[PDB]
Amino acid sequence: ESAWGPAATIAARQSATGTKTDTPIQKVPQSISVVTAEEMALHQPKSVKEALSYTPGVSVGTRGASNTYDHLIIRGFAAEGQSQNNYLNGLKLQGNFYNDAVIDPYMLERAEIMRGPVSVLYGKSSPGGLLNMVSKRPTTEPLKEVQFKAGTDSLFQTGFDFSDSLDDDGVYSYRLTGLARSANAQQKGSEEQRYAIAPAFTWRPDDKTNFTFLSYFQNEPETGYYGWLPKEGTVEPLPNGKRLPTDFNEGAKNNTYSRNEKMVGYSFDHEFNDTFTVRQNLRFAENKTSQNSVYGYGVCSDPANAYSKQCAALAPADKGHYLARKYVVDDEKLQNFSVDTQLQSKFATGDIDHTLLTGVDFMRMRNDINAWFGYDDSVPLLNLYNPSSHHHHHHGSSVNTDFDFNAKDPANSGPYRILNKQKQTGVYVQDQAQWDKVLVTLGGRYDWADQESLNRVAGTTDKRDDKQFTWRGGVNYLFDNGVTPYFSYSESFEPSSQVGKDGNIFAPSKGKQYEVGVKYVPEDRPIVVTGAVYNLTKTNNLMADPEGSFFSVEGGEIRARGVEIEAKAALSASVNVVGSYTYTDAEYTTDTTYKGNTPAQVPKHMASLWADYTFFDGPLSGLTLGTGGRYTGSSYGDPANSFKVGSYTVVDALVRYDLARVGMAGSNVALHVNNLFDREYVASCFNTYGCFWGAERQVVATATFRF
Ligand SMILES: CO[C@H]1/C=C/O[C@@]2(C)OC3=C(C2=O)C2C(O)=C(N4CCOCC4)C(=C(O)C2C(O)=C3C)NC(=O)/C(C)=C\C=C\[C@H](C)[C@H](O)[C@@H](C)[C@@H](O)[C@@H](C)[C@H](OC(=O)COC(=O)CC2=CN(C)C=CC2)[C@@H]1C
Ligand SMILES: CCCCCCCCCC[N+](C)(C)[O-]
Ligand SMILES: [Mg+2]
Ligand code: NA
Repeated sequence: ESAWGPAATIAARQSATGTKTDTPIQKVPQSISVVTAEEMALHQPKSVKEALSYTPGVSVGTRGASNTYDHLIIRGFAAEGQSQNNYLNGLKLQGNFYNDAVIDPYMLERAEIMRGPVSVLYGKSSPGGLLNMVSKRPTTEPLKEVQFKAGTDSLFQTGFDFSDSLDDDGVYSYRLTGLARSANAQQKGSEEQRYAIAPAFTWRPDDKTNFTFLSYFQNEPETGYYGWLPKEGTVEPLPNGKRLPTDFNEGAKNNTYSRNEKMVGYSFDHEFNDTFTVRQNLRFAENKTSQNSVYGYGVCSDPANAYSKQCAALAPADKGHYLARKYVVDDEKLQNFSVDTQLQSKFATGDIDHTLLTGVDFMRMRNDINAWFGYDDSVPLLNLYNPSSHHHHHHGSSVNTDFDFNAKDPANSGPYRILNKQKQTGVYVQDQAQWDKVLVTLGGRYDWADQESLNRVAGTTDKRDDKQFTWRGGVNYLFDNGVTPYFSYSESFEPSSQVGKDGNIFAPSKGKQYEVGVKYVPEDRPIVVTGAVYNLTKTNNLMADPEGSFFSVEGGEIRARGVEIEAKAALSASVNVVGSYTYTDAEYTTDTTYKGNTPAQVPKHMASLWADYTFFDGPLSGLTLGTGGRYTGSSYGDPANSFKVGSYTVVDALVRYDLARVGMAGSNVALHVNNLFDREYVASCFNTYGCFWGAERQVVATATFRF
């Protein structure tokens, strides 16, 4: 019983993000996780970020209390600059600079994460993995849902989800999902707002043809907090021995952040006969973003402010409890088009059944940037001596003062105007030959990644075309009792947008991974358990120039090797459980400035476990009680490994009551509380001047009704 029970467990056994063909998870020679709509509806995650919380190999709350982006550090790696490596419907949501798009989980059918190299099917990519969200689609049966949310910090949400067939044979059906949300962010003076509508339409002329129109529109007046805090006053105590309170805000009173998303496309598939099927995926999007932001830049005594006049103008002991600040003014617009066409050839060679995949992937991205950035001494200073049992106890924090984002002094600030172009075209081939219990996957892909940046201010143009090749091979020995052992080799590549000492675009970095493991996907039991160990290596990483030159040099190499185990299974008819453990060994293997160091923000040990319980007996029938905990190990807060952010464990709880016992079947009411013990933690730090307070205990009531 209960939607998220074995019904989800099993549905989650299938996926395509691993092989670009509908394969059962144990037949995929690579690490992959799946979270369902029922699952997401139970936990009510703020973003896809949380939705993946009980998955191994993923730091998902790195930025802490911020929700602006959906950045994930998978297996200790991320894309250059920390740009999202997020996919939607098999097509990438390409972004640039501060222009990345996000998707509300209320518009998703499910989310999936694939670990390690994946270029063999998607082209240029961060060695570590990629997230792939699936848009909600028109349903077979009717759906009339309205949802109401009320929570802390003045969180108020209201949305709907409607799906129906236009004819009685289902050849014509739609779906319309929309939500309105507004709330105050953890940090004083920050707000969050969002309006999203997803129009979808399906067309099934017959039973071997499907064309579904997928669109999304989202408007966000205010994005929320995305600032930086010094390790001094967060991880470590201030000279006065106190700390900045979790709701502290160091930006202007007039800081502003907005994102605009518009996209249309479709998912198509046609089964010609018994040996041929073809599917194409296309999407076009125009997204915009803007901000007027004052961010922190460490305390005056931080090396980063060695050249700060305002900073030196203070007594040597004050430099340690004064915060330096810089700013930015950004305006961006980008259009992104994508099409992936694939032909599936099903056949065999006597006991050698084949599944030949061959297709072409294409994409182009254009992002126009017009920003302005304040450097040293471009904005005031803040005397962090404001912890006190006042701003902690009483109104945790006092908003700061305004700030002139106009009249940009040529002395302390400057303009930034860039136009980036990106184009990628790849062709791939992959066969899945199963020889009765001996499934073997082997494929390849050739990519054409071409980039071109125009510096409107310098009147300069940097360009580079790359030509790469990646292949993957693996074998799964599917037993018949459940236990499915596997292993595989995999490659990945990622072009560089950086320019070197010579004035050229660095060569692409590459991903090399060896992984072995076993998967338990028994068919007679609603349970699934996995475990794997891997050795993933990225090469030609950009490192400091051997002789300090302001420019970087390639050659750097990093290695990440670890163990991941995931487990999901129904223990009774009312008790479900989910959990995983992650052991990550990330290390600098070749770097001028570092070496033997572990990159920042990546803990060595990671773990999480969750379980729920529903009643089908007494007056407490239909009552669901669930709870879980997420543990984050210690991590370094900078490449230099000069200090360390400590480990933490947050607990979440929910009480759901199946309102069906009042006649309203399919409707229910829930209460969710995050960080129950309202712990206080520093999520992570990317450096000494870039740390983030974790999320402070939240409480949300959710009334969802089905007609
Ligand atoms: C490869 O280096 C990347 C590391 C990422 O990771 C993080 C977590 O680590 C750092 C930062 C990160 O975000 C920094 C950061 O953000 C700073 N500002 C950037 C601009 O806006 C305000 C904040 C920042 C730093 O000093 C930062 C810093 O020291 C560290 C270690 N500003 C300044 O000193 C000031 C006062 C002005 C600079 C102006 C120009 C415009 C920039 O020089 C630009 C040409 C380019 O150099 C960067 C954008 C570069 O980006 C790319 O090359 C690809 O672009 C992206 O992917 C950008 C992007 C970053 N994030 C986190 C999210 C989305 C997009 C970053 C440095
Ligand atoms: C009909 C589906 C195939 C779409 C092919 C898209 C063509 C993109 C142009 C390729 N190239 C970059 C080499 O000019
Ligand atoms: Mg090349
Ligand atoms: Na295989």
